[PDB]
Amino acid sequence: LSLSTAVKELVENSLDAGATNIDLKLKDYGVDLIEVSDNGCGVEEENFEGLTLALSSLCALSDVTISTCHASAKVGTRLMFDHNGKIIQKTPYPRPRGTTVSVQQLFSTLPVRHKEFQRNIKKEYAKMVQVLHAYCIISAGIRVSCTNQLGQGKRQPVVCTGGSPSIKENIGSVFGQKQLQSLIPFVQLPPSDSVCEEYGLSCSDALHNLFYISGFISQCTHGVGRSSTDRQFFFINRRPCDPAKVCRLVNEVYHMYNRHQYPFVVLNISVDSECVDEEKLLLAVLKTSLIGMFD
Amino acid sequence: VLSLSTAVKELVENSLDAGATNIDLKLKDYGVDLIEVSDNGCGVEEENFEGLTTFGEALSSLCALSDVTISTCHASAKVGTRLMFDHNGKIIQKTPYPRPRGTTVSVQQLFSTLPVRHKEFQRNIKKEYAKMVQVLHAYCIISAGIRVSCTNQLGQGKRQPVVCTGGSPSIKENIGSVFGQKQLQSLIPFVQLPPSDSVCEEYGLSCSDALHNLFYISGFISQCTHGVGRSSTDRQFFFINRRPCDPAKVCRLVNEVYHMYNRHQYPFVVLNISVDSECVDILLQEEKLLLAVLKTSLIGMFDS
Repeated sequence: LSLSTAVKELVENSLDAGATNIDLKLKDYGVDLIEVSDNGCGVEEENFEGLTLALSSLCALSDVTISTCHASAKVGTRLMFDHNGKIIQKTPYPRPRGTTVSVQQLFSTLPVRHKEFQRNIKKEYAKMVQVLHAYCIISAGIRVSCTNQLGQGKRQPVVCTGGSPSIKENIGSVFGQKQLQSLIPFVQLPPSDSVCEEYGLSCSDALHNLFYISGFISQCTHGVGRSSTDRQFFFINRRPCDPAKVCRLVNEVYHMYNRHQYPFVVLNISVDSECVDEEKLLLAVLKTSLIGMFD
Repeated sequence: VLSLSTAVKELVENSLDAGATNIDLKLKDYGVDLIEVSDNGCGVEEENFEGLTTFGEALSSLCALSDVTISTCHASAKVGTRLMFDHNGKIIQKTPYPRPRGTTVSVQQLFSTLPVRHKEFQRNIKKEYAKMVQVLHAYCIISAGIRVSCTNQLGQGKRQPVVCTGGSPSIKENIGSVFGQKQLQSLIPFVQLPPSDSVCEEYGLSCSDALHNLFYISGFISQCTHGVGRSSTDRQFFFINRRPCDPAKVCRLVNEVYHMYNRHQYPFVVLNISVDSECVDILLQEEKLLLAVLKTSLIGMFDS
């Protein structure tokens, strides 16, 4: 559990509640406050007790306050929790439909981790930004935002998507239109014979292809790439992940055309549940498709 | 009055009237290139798409002066719609557009069809932009429970934060979001008092004149300490029934009373005057009674 994993869990809870609006509010990069507010279905009053029987772990590590309102409820409710997940306070609370989870002073009950958190805040915040950006990019139709407030300073916007139906416009929201001008869409091709022979694939192995790849990548032109892999986002069935062999292959094929730079990557891999726990076939489709794009 | 601030003011008020709890302003080149307001209010039903078309109503005027694109989705709609308009307000394109409930209005190249006004806009962009920021700050302060955010982008550079509220329930917390917690440390809450006899005699008010008092004033003001005030009136926000305005005599009076204790500085002011809507025309019935309450209350706060 880290700042990034705490944010990942709260974002996923909002997504599962069916939110179209998700606001991440940070104070001191999240050392002081991590707050996720959404307009999802909210929580019914009957299930208030069972919320901490992910959330239970956060209660053990921080001061957690939750406001929620179910559509079947007239008014919302405000809940305070002790570190055993027990409800300290339960009061009516006027708020729109949805849920707000407030994580105050993460790791305060564990002074060693709290200190490592503060000492390493730049790296932990950068990791959290990666998680935030991945969800911003892939969550078409959902407005995702983040703000941060440092010390006595004013609250500052960090990122905000517009609820657009395309990953491309979400990329533009996150990184600006300049980033889009250097990208090409992924174009899927059947795996060629040489690449199949390279991965030891028969004609029968490639005939039952059920991988659907989409997304965007930097053009391989000399100079238009990036200095590092700071903007590489991989998804399997829309969920952010880090596939080693796939990521390895994408960088390898790109360096065949631009050895001194790294590409921007947004790549979603859609596949049937039977193939989830034929990676060779996937890598064959990827290399063949990228070669066709870069030639 | 055609300006950046009034154009932004009307789109923000449109989002507020639609019941938005999130309003995001994206600006490019201080608004010369793009003014885009995105909200999660009720959106627009398809039956009123034709009828969609002070800033000299808002959208119809904006179409004549800019390139207006709107995406919207009403809760009664299955899918959203994206609309492009010509300068007569006629729909160029109407296509299905999956998006969450609410509306996004994009105003591209404001005043481009009026080259003389467009150049004056560009030449005076710093004053036009500062004026708009002041208006935006006023709505940020008073719109408790609503997350308002704004960014500005110059050329291909990164987006720059302008202002951002956190959806807090109090005007006080919005002030902290807009200006930082340091600004709050020098403020005292307004404490309303009945008008004293001397102030009544100063305004020529009888006991009967003040008996029907229906003004309710609240907000914050700088402490009158000789150093904690401000160098100018750059942060003075007045509201009547939560709507930002500039009442001359009230503003004059507030500054006058503060200078009785701090003659060399000007105060930070956030002041809402709550009153029956029948008594408003800025023209305020029984304005003398209001001014007396103000002076009496401010004197009571600053004494100690």
